[PDB]
Amino acid sequence: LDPVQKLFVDKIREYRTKRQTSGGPVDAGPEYQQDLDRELFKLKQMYGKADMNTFPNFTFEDPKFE
Amino acid sequence: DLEETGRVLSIGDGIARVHGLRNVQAEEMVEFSSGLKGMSLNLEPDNVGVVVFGNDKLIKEGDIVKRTGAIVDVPVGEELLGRVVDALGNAIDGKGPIGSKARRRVGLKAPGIIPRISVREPMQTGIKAVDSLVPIGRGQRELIIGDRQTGKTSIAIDTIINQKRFNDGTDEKKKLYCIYVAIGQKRSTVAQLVKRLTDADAMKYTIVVSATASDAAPLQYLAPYSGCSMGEYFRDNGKHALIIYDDLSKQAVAYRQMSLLLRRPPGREAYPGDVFYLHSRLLERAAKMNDAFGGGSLTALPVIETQAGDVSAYIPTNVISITDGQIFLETELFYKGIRPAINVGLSVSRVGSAAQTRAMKQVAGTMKLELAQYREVAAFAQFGSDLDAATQQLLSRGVRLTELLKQGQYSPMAIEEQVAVIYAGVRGYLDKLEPSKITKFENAFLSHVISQHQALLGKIRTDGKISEESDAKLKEIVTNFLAGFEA
Amino acid sequence: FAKLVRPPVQIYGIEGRYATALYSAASKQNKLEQVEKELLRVGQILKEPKMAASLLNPYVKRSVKVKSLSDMTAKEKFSPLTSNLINLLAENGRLTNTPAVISAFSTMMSVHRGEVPCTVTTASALDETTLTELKTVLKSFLSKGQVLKLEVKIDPSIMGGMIVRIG
Amino acid sequence: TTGRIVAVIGAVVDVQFDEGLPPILNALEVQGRETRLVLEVAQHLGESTVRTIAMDGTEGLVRGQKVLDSGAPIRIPVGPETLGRIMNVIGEPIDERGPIKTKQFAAIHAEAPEFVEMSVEQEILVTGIKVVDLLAPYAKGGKIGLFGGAGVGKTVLIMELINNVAKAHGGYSVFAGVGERTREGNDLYHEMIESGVINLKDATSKVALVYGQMNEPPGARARVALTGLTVAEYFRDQEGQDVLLFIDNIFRFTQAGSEVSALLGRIPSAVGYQPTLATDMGTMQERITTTKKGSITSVQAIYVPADDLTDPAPATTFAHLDATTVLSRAIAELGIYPAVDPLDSTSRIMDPNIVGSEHYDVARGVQKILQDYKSLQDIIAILGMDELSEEDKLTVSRARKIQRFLSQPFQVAEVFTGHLGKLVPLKETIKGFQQILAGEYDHLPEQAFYMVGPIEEAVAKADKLA
Amino acid sequence: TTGRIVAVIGAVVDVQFDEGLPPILNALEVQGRETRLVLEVAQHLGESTVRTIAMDGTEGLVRGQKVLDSGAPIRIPVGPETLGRIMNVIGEPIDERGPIKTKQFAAIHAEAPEFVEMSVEQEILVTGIKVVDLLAPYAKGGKIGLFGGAGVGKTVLIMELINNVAKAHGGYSVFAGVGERTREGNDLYHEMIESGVINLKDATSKVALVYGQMNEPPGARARVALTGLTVAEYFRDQEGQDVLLFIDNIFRFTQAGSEVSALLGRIPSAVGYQPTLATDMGTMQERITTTKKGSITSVQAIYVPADDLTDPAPATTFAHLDATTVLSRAIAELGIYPAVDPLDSTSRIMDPNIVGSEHYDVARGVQKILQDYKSLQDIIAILGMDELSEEDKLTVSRARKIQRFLSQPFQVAEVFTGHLGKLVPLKETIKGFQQILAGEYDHLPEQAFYMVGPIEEAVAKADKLAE
Amino acid sequence: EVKNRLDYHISVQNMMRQKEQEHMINWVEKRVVQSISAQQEKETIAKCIADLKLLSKK
Repeated sequence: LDPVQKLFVDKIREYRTKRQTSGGPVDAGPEYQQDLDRELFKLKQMYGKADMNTFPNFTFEDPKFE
Repeated sequence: DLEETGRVLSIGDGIARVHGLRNVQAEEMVEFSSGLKGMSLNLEPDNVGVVVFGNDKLIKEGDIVKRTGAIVDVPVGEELLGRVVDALGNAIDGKGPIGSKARRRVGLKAPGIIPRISVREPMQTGIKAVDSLVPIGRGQRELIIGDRQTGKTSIAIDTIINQKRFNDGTDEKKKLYCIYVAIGQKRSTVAQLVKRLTDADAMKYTIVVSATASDAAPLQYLAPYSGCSMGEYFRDNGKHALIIYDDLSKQAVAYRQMSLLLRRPPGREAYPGDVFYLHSRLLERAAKMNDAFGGGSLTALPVIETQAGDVSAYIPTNVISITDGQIFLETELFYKGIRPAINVGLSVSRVGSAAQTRAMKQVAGTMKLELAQYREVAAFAQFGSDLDAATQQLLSRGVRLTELLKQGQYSPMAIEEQVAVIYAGVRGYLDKLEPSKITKFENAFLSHVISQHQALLGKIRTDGKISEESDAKLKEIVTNFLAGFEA
Repeated sequence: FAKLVRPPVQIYGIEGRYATALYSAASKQNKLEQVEKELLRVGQILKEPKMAASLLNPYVKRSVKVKSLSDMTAKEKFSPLTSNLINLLAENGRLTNTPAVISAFSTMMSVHRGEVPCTVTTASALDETTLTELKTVLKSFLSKGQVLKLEVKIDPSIMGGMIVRIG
Repeated sequence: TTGRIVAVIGAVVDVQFDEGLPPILNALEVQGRETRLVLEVAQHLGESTVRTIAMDGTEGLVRGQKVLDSGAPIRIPVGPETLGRIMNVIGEPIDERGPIKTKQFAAIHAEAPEFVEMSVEQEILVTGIKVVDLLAPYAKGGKIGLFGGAGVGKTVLIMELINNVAKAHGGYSVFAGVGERTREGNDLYHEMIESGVINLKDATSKVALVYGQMNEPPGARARVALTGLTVAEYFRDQEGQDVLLFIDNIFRFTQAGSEVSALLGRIPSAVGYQPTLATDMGTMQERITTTKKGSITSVQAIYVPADDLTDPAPATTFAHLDATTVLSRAIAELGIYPAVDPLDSTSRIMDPNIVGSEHYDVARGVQKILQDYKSLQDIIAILGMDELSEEDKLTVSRARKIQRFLSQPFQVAEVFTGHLGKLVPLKETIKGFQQILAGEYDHLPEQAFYMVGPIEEAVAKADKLA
Repeated sequence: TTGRIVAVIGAVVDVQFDEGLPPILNALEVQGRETRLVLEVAQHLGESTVRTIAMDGTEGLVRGQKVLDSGAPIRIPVGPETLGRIMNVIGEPIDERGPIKTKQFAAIHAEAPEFVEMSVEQEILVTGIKVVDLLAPYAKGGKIGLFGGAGVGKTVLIMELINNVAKAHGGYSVFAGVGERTREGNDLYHEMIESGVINLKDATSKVALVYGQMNEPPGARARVALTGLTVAEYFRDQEGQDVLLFIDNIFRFTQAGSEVSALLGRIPSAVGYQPTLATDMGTMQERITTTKKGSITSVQAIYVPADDLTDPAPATTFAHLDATTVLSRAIAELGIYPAVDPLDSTSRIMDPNIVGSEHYDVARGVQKILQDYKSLQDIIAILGMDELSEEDKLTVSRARKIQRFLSQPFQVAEVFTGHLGKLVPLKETIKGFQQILAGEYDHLPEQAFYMVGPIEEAVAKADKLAE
Repeated sequence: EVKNRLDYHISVQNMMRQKEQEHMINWVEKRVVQSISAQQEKETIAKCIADLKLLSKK
């Protein structure tokens, strides 16, 4: 609506509804989710697969003085 | 509302015959309904032949043509130093939009004589070969010429990297703000490129005006003018600018095409004639200014990629005659692996001496000439058979020196390094060595000085120039170093 | 030759290159209005085929088409220079084109001083407006009609789309 | 909405659509079309008339005839169900195997993706052909243009590429027969079937074939490329794909455009060539990429127009080429399938700064050596190897091993190679030649390297002899 | 009379005059464009509309705008105060020192002076530079076109001439920097300024500069030509003067004409040209002359597109000339400056009479040897040597010495050359080559002959080049 | 080796928020719009600003 901020309201209460759903704003739904699932997985492909919610730890060694 | 609006009288071919808005201020970029701007080039009475920014697929006819009421300007500022924009100075970087929100008519002209000031400048490329043999001063329009990213493009980088030293130095003249007008250069090409420049972080003092291999033709076309407007800002605001137009070959193409589609002919080579004016108008605005302009510069590096070395090629002839020289690069040499690859015979600064750096000149000035002969006997003489030692040497030496003008891409230099390695050859030290070892020598030679003769470098740097003394120190370096360098 | 005279609207010429003749011609001699009405008349006096459709029929000899279509008939009271211009559009085949000249014309003594701004719905409605003063508002009030979403819409009139248009 | 035929001057069908003029690129299906004749809005000429293009044939263009806006560009199947299937331009079984259905259909105008949206930084698609990767590094999302000797098992090779790549890599394939010989595609059809690269049994082939052969009108022939693209983007992004896009033969694109231009009241610039040549080209080229997800890598059969490449068109093309392929009879003659002459298998983006230096160098050594050996082919042609020393013998021999070693047998043309083919990962590949360079296998049989994919099988093979 | 701009399609400005059209060519002042927008009536398009031409550009124009006839064609300041100044078309101070305050005004038009009012047959103006005079001697008051690809030291060369000659010359000169790089003009300016010949203390100089740079909108470039003419004419006849008229570049002029030709709604031509090229030129070139009242030796620099001469425009050009300097791109390309193709740079004006036969002959032998010599050059080029004639060898070499002997470096521009090698007064010139004809020199070097001056010194250099 | 581990999360929360934004936004806009005209006062706010054109652009 064009007391223009009412079009922000027009949007905004549907943000209010959506964010005042769950996930914050959802209704994006499973189709979004398969899309996510690929790129979120695909990310891991570039990027390695382990402690993306914990700390990775590492190791230190030598072959020989060739 | 639609208060004063006009209807697209006709559309086809991205040429919008526009009915109405009639009293359009000339070369107003107007806005159509479609978001799209066009600029109302052609005032026919009954309509406006409108060059369309964006493209005709979108379009539907009778559509509202709104004045934008604005004459083509492009944003100007400096926050673009640190940015990639499209030609309209709108981002494409996707960082959100540039802080540069000033706009400036691209409709501007090249200053007069009195405003201008001649060169006496050096302008350092960090490409030894270049600053030496095609010595560069600031303000200059000069043709970069070479054949299909034959490292052509590479060159621009090394220079830019060299300007790093200035913008990362504090230069009050050498602080060359790079404006990279990317013409036609595919998104990949650019994307790629940019990625590097940013890495070269040179992007910070750098505008990238971007017409990739996606643009509406006027856009590609426009891009330089955009750049043109901006660089003069620096120039005139004392700041010292560098614009790379890469390349006008495509721009022109678009432009001719634009004419042609406008069912306006061309002339020669299918190209319209005042494309000469195009480049002139574009390029004359790159200049070396008087002090009123803060003295500054817009140094123009147009790039034309020869097509098959062809330059007689009207438009190349044009550009050549505008440029105060060309750097033709010997592409086969490039391909021989020779990077730089130069066709130095075909690389000229008619100028010569106003554009050089004394440090270098002291070894290089002299060298250039001497090389003139080496090269001369590289070509002149040509058999199996030997001449005399002098010349044989010149060839050998020359050949060594040839390595020296190479520079594995993306590795420019500050003046002393260049001079340094050069001293080694000029002054006889590495006639001796071989190319295989030249390259090696240099590496070593640099680490040697890097470590040690930092003093000397210090000096050379200081004077901006050589001293016999420094030389004497050098003399020692080379000899000794040379000895270290093998054994 | 003559010198330029053009009633308010005025026009662009071109299928009105004639109009403009009479935008100087009618105008001059100031049977401006005589003809102004003539034209109106003509419009439907025209509109039915006959000795007109005659032209279409290529094979009817323009020569005598004028002497039939305009001899008995289009001079029925359309004559001054009016039959002669008929007989000109006639020659110059601008007869099928004539409506548009009227269109063009007719914004002429009245509508000559028309009303333009492009304005939502049944937009302007060629009248008269005096640019120094507002005239706008008035009009709007008069009505509480038109169609404005179907007819010109809240996107123009007030951007329904724009909020979409930013993203 | 409806159109009228208002003018036919050929397939420039002047249609007056009078219920507005839907934006240019909109597909209309003309009503009264037995022969479902799609017109694409090209210009809104005004008069509620558009100039439109038949992408189809005509007649019975009884004037005023009714034309229907599809409200969109031409919509064509997108979705995976195209694989194994041959559709015409207008997305319809010319496999003649009933519906080439998909799930989603797409209006086929869809152009030039944003520079940021790419992973702006692209990466070799591994072919596995030693020579291939080696000499012309093939980029995911890239355009590689295939210049090449005729019928030399261009196709054979290609089929094999599908096998190694579209199989071994996640590579899918699109074959766009643009203006191709329907017949050769027929032949090919059978070949593909035969090769098994296409399969019917299951249509779970890697390739959807799209043909918009000589039979098409230019607009159609021209346009079969966007269509093909439209799918390939579908797979690319959506199926995340590394799509292999065989666009066969791009020349036919150029040709199609160029033709129309004139008529199209467009100056078809130099050489006749459509003034937009580049733009056509560009807009199209920008659709060929590793985006983020997926790459549309364009495997471009490139007819060498007038064998001329300064040839403005090719000049343009150069811009579009990251890696350039000329397939070579010279090589072929040597029985070497690959028939690749490698000197014409480059990527402009060669460098050690770029194509990095072992590869490059080994290669440098290789091009050089082989050539040098070739210099010796002239030299030896006179002097004989007897008059050359072992480094020459060596080089010759190595060159020769290498020579053979580029030969990799073929499952397909067991007729050319003599047998079933292989696959060769790069590390092994370069290593392979590097190894030959180390001269390791003495000059234990070199004919061993013939038609062996990996270098080892030859080393082993040298032994079975020795 | 007034018009309103009705159509602007570029700087082709269509003005519909709403009343009286003054004849074609009237310079109009646009009512509004303070960006002193002279429109020159070009056509009476009909129905009181004219096609007029903006000299200028256009952005910002409202389609509408009122134009008021300046009531004449261009009036320009004339007289001597234009000497030592940069004038544009309108004689504005691009000196940028304020006006070029004259008495006299001018229509920049001027026409061809009567044939009888001309001088009928002129007399040689020697050209100093050995090669040059020798092969192309000029006429005092002559029109010389210097075909040459611009900017190859082409331009340098002209300057050098100016240096030698224009310096050597007294009278006055008119310099037109048309279409050339403003940058070079800037330097040049300062150089003249510097020279003080561009007197920094005379409004005059001895030389007037007129500029119609590339970056300009065409009309300006185009028309500066008439302007420059008007002035020089002014000086020639009025000041009775031996004017030197330097033009760089008529090529850009011609080009300017051609460019418009289309836009002018006319057909362009072959190659796009102005099809009126000839009339334009004929009339123009005939505006040029050396009458009795003075003489204008006009040295007209000619950029030759892609050096194509064949290229109709140059084909035409030739008519206008009576001395052509055809520069060989190849020779230039050999670095060899002199770079000319002199069997293409011509004057029939060389004479056994006028130039005396010695010179003349010496030249004829030269022209000859060389002319033969090229012919082979190619054959032999690939067709190597000897199973041949070595007398030919002698000529070849000799030709080469001579070749080199034509060369003189750019004396002044040590910046470009670093080299000096002087000018050769004519007898010494004749002598020089004649001596080579005497071939004594021949056991000697070759580059001795290269980039020098007096054959004596060259000889000296020969010896010296012989270590 | 650590960094990759944090950055997924960020980069996903960035992409996720856009995908909530566009889907919220699209669904949001596609639901509510229509009731706007039954405010005739969305053409009265056109008339209002239009009377402050119509006085206040003269």
